[PDB]
Amino acid sequence: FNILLATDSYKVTHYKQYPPNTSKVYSYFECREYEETVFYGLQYILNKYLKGKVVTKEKIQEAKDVYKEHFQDDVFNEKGWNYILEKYDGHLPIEIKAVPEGFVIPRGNVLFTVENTDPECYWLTNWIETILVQSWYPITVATNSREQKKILAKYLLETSGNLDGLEYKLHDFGYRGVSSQETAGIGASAHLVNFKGTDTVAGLALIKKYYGTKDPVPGYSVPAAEHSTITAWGKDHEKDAFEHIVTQFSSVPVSVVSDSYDIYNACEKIWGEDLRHLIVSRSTQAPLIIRPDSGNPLDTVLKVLEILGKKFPVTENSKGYKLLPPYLRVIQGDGVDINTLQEIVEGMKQKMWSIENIAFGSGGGLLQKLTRDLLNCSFKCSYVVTNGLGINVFKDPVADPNKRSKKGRLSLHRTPAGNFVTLEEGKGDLEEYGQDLLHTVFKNGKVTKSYSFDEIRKNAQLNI
Ligand SMILES: O=C1OCCC/C1=C\Nc1ccccc1
Repeated sequence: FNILLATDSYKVTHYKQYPPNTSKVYSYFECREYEETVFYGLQYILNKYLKGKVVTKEKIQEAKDVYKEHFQDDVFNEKGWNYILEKYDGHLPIEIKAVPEGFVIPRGNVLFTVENTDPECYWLTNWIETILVQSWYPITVATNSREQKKILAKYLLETSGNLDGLEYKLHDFGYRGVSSQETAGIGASAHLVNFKGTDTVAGLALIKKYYGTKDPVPGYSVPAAEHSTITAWGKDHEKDAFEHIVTQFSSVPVSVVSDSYDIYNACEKIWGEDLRHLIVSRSTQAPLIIRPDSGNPLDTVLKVLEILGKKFPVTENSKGYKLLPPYLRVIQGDGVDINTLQEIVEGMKQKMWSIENIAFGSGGGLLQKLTRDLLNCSFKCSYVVTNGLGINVFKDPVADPNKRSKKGRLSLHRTPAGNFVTLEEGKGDLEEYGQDLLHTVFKNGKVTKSYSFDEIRKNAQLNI
């Protein structure tokens, strides 16, 4: 990894563009006006890419050679980078102040600030914008996952009277559906801020290495079938496949994909009749989890529940909602995103089915179908020092008032009613509000403040 080659190309030319005599460039990150965001992921980026000796004579020579060919000209700031190498043993003369990780902040508030600590390195602040802006992804995954937890919490409480099993209601199936191995780990870890069920193993190592938990692992899974383990038995032997799998995992929960040929037939005739004797004998701690995987998500769920309700003893809970026996549950793991999740639980409630009957699996919808535009995650310069005088800087496009940026030195405060406010133009220096919620997390190549994954989880908790 070479930090000199980890920026947008045009940034290589920006040191020549700033006003002459600029000693300080101060920039901030916000999710511009999903009403609130989970702040998560910066700690991973600081440790992996920004801390320690990030500059070497070899890295400078390597970058010089690449940029000479890439621009077909000598534009690369070799003097500036050689200065950091000689003066600071290749450590970044940068200060990063950030809100604590797991903090739930309303939109349009400062989440972190970046500034150079040496006047010669005025250009460094925005050089590292590209690396830092990538924190949009764990922020958005964590925020979207938490919003789905809010929907599940609302309907589980309404249909059952409690939140039992809530942290296992949305399982991460997204490993194959993401753009890379690195994305898989970052995304899976952001989902684990809110839930405990994951199939994306990559998230486990990332948490252990960069955040840490008191528990041996942050996430869990159970044995489950896939189309290949069912279809390898042959079309006429689906019953033999099901019997073998539930017998191999007789004492643990087991999920079985039942839609290879005909989901309604598997529920009614295979599970509901032929293998019913292997289901009713199961423990409350080892249910069979029927998994539909195609068709209209809501229509399939309701039809599967009506079939199961007629083949198995259904009870009515204290809220008047239908509950399957404890050895039988359903997992819907196809076509699940925040919109369809809401349609399913609302459809179940209208048909008097408790949310305790169902769990969800989400792949692409959870980890890939998200962009930086969803929460409007943006990094902009708000303050510069030129000829020793500080000036408030901002953009305000005529055609888009929503793109107007904040001015001057920023701070985040608790209001008297306990909400959040971002103070602009260094107004935080007037002690009219409490202490600034931003802490120095990075300074001069060192990580100065860290959070464990348990602290993040506590900070990201729902109000309910
Ligand atoms: O069905 C299941 O029930 C619960 C345990 C995991 C599981 C399925 N996992 C999965 C992973 C990646 C793609 C598809 C499914």
